[PDB]
Amino acid sequence: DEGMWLMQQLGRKYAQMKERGLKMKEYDLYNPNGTSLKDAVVLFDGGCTGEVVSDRGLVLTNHHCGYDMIQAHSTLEHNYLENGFWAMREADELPNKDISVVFIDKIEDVTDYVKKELKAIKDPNSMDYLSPKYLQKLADKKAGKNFSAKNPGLSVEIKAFYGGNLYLMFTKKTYTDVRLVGAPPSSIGKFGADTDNWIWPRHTGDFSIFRIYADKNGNPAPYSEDNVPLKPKRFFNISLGGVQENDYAMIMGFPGTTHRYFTASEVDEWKSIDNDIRIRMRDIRQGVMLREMLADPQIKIMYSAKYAASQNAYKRAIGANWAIKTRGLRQNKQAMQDRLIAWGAKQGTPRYEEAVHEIDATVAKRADLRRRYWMIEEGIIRGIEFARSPIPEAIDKIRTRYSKFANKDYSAEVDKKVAVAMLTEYLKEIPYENLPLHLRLVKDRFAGDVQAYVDDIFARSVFGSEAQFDAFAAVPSVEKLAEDPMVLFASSVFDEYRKLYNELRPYDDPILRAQRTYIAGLLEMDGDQDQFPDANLTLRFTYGQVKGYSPRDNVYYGHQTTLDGVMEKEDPDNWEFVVDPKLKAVYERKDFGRYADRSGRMPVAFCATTHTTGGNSGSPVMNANGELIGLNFDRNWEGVGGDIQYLADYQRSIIVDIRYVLLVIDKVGGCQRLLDEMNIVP
Amino acid sequence: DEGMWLMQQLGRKYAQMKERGLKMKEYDLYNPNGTSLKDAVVLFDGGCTGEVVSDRGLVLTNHHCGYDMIQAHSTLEHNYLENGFWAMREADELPNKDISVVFIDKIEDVTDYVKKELKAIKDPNSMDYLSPKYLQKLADKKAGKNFSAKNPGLSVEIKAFYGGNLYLMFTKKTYTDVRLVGAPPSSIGKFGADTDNWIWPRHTGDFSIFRIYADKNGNPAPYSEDNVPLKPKRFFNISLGGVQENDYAMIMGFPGTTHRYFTASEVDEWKSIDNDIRIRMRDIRQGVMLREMLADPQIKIMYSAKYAASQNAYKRAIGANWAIKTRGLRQNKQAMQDRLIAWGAKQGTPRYEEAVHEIDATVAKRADLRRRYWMIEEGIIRGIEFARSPIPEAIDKIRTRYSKFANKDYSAEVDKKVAVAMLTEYLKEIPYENLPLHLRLVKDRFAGDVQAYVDDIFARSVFGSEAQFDAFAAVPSVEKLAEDPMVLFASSVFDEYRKLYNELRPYDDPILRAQRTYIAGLLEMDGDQDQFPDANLTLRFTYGQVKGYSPRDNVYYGHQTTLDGVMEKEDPDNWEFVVDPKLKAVYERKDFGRYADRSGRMPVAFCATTHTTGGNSGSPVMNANGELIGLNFDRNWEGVGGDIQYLADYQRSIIVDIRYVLLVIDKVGGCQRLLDEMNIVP
Ligand SMILES: [K+]
Ligand SMILES: [K+]
Ligand SMILES: [K+]
Ligand SMILES: [K+]
Repeated sequence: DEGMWLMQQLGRKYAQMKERGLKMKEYDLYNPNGTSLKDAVVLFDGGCTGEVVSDRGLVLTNHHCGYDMIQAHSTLEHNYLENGFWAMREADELPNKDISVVFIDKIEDVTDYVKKELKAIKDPNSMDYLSPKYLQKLADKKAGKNFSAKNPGLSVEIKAFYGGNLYLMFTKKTYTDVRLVGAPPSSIGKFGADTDNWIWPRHTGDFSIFRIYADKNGNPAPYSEDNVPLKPKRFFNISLGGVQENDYAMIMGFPGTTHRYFTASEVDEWKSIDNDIRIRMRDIRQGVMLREMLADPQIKIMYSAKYAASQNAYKRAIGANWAIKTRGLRQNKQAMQDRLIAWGAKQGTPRYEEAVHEIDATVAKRADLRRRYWMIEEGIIRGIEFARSPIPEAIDKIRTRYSKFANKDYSAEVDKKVAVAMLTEYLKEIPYENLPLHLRLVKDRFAGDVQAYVDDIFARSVFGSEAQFDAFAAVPSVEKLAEDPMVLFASSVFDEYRKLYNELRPYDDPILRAQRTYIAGLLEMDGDQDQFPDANLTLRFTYGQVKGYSPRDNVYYGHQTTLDGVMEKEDPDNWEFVVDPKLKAVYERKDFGRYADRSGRMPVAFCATTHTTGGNSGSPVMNANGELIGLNFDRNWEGVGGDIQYLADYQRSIIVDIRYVLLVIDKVGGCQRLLDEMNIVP
Repeated sequence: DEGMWLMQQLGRKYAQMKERGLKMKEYDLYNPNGTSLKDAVVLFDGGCTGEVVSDRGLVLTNHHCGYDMIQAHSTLEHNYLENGFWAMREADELPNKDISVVFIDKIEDVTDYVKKELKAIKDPNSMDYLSPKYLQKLADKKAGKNFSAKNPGLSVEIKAFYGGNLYLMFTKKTYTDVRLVGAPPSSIGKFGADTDNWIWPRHTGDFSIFRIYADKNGNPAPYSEDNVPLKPKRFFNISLGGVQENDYAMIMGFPGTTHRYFTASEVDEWKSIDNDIRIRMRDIRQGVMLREMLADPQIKIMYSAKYAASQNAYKRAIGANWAIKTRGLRQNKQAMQDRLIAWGAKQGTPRYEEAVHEIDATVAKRADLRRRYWMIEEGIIRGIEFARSPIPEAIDKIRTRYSKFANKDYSAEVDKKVAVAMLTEYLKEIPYENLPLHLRLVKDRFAGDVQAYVDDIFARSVFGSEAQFDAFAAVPSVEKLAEDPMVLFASSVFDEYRKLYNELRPYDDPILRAQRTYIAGLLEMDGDQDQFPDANLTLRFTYGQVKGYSPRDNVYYGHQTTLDGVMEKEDPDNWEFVVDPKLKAVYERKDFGRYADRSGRMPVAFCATTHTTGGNSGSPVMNANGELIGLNFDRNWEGVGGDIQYLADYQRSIIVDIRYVLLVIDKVGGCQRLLDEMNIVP
């Protein structure tokens, strides 16, 4: 069900959560002064969520969240990334550089304190009410001096909610000694990673395992051999009971951004500039790359990862544009704004309408700039690799940047072909007068011939090939460098990119100010029960049910995938559909232990109507009694519009069944000590 | 449910059909001496099925069955193919050249008569028992002389069933004055034709309408303005009641070929030679074409139809190979043969085992020939367009064939690129000693360089370009013609193709003889109740239920598609997903008359567990009471293995809901006179 709720809103949502099946007492889920399930959720390394799953500090998160650490410890001698990793004793758990888990020790509503302090600011249009610097100076003041002395490992932060109509202060407890314990092989962790990105059904065992280490008294400590496992205040019990269609499910984690309070005009802008441009440009770029990768095996090797990273946000944009076109997103925001405008007229209060027209007017005014901005960023800055060629003892410094640019995955021939297709589109859309200066040479010097222009850049640039770089220096002429067509291209586009960004930047603030007023209206009118605050990287809960959906006429996706699905998808030639041979043998023997359903089918993943976004990677998924039933890892493309409007009949969180995580730990890892330390319940 | 049953087997299947829901009396469906529903089914123009749907001779069949006739009557002035056609009076119904509908007036079991007559044939290995000539001489003898004089429009034919263990005689009544009445626009008739070939869900309104005209007494007559509508003996009532999940459904029509009695060894051969070769070669050819069509808009125009025709059997082979790999087809045939072999040992009868080993031994022996045959047919004869370049007043005759070969859809550059890829694969697989002679020049004259060889063919052939043809004649040297590299290529490959076909041909007869014995065993052992005779282009019935299925883990396709599905798929830029504007407006207004379900959803198509194959295009689909509920038009790719082994959990007939046909006649055609003449019942 809809929304990413504040902990403070639990009481407002409690009735609704019970209607959907919640059996826990409010206090056991969250409370302000004691121990609750909230104390088992962590913010894992800056973005991801994770969860404490034993009384000795074991932490579960996704495989994609732990990927950097597993990769850091991997060698060709011990390739943990391909094979998995299972530490067979606590002493073999691997420390990690520059890692953190944060617990949210305390949350406090400080809206009154902040609005009082904001009264000193004389200027009515100051943006200090959202300034991270200013809010932290308020935080530090409220926490008193000596705070850090009196509270090992604690810190404070104030954040704005509801466009600056509400402020919370969080007290955070940060551990930096977090050690890798367990990871399945990549074939399991990344099963279908690219082809099935944003797809349900899904068959990925997307998990990894860490442990929080600390001092003898549980205080945060920097890494040392004398640190011991944290004995946490609360950890999750692990359910073996599974899930059924319609079962209650809930998630806590740290969603990043949403846009629930867009006006109709911002929706139109989001479609017609941001999404349309990303779609057109990435389709061009992807289409040339693909053609090259198909034609040449070595180019598939060099480019498949740049190809997949492009497709990631491309797919998201397609899905968002689909919702706009088919699910009524613009109309929903139109109705929200017209409701408040009728209401305000009746209250004799014109400021809500004026705020909506201010937003409208700013979006209208910035239109051509924004379009130019997106065209250049999607078309060139991201789209053409040689846009990031180097710009000027110092030759050795230049060589380093050249080497990074023309690295072992770079093909000058692919880059030229990509550039020709992207610039042809860019030049059709951007008129001569608004071009980055160097691109005026297409008309002026090459008579409209984009292939000739791009050919010339490579023919004469000292960065056009290694021998061209080697011959340049060798015999540096400084002199040649100042006329280099690549350098002048690169400089020229980044100069236009920069100047566009600077002229657009100021248009943000009027919109932000009006949103304060807009959201204040909405909340006065209808209250907060069905108007969640936009996500802002802070702890939130969401609740829903275990449920499939219909993607299109006469097709249904159910709520649960199985191991039978993995084997169906098995392809030993494609690295993303490789099946691990120990998991294959488990399947052949039906060696499922107590983790399969009564009918002998082994669950892999499930989906639910919870409301999640980027930042909910690794989030624990709880059942009606708060026991762990799964780990959140993706969402379906039909639901990406849900950052703007939740879609009950389409949006799903995609979740790894905790029974499958246990299976993999047991039968693939053989890591029995990790099951015995968890509290595994019926 | 399984099988394509003889009319004569209706009594054997009757109990089973009633268990599935049939409420008709046996006699009303089929009987030997009176009127039954069988008298409303026709064999439409040689291959398709159709059905009589009024007391004035209206005939329903598929749009793809009627396509040639609609296309024959179409002009740029009156393009009936794009717009549809609706004759607003009987006098405006269009006659068609060289068309037929055949009714099966009588069927008679003549096995005894034929086995008696076969006793004259002295040679035990004569293939006369399956010879169409010989069986027709028996037919004519049995029908007496003067048969055709005493029976206007009647003819007789004998056919072999069950590998020559059963013979039926049919008396056929043939009408040649069959006029086009009604056709939806192609956008409806062919909605998704290519992209959704062999796909369920499906959204195609695949129907057309004809009328049988005859003399004043209902006798067949050649076309004349004095002919009148046939007043048929039986026609189908049309149901408006629709279908629900699990409803009984049945079909009669004219299935072509099946291979129910394959041995395990024939299954392995079918996979590893016929299907593997068609898959590899067509994937190569398709992959070069696609690359070209993507690169050039004019090449997409010229080649999309050759591209789709290749994909048609390619897709079927993929689906068949999928069933072999995942659905146990080889094992089913192994078990059938080992059952009969244990049985025969117990009967003290070794001839069933010896028959199975004879088949085995023939398949083994022909293996390399068959492989060579398929390689050359898929790789070159079908795969390379210039293999069918011309082979030599007579220059004008040559020019005609050249013009057909190098027509407005032919690209020499595409042809060369295709040829290079196909010959590279062909030459890797076929050793020098077995090559068509001209292809030995790749090794011998061009040092392994297939691009140089193919380039030379085009450089020097008088068929390599129009100017090259024009310059040749002009100045014919005969002399140049006898050395022409294309002519010598063409001749060379057709010579090898021919010689392979001739050496393979004789291997068919031992297999056929052993199948007689093999099937005789199977039928002695288990009887005919669950062992249908292989399809042989004769009238058969099949029964099943209206039911969806699961294609893969966690996905379900339901039993019924709707108009909502058409609109979801709408793409005005792609000709196959164009939605007709009158159907679009109908949808927008929900102008569904009495044709939609109680919930306001308008059905388009449904699927059922009946057992169909090629030749069931246009087959009537009946409900429990024999009323028409739909028109069969395709089957799903998961079920194409069903020609060898029926798959209950996968194989479906794909059927146009008769309520959608009525909707289209009414709201798109405006052809009310066609509804008023039908008998439309609740
Ligand atoms: K994703
Ligand atoms: K987001
Ligand atoms: K088909
Ligand atoms: K067939």
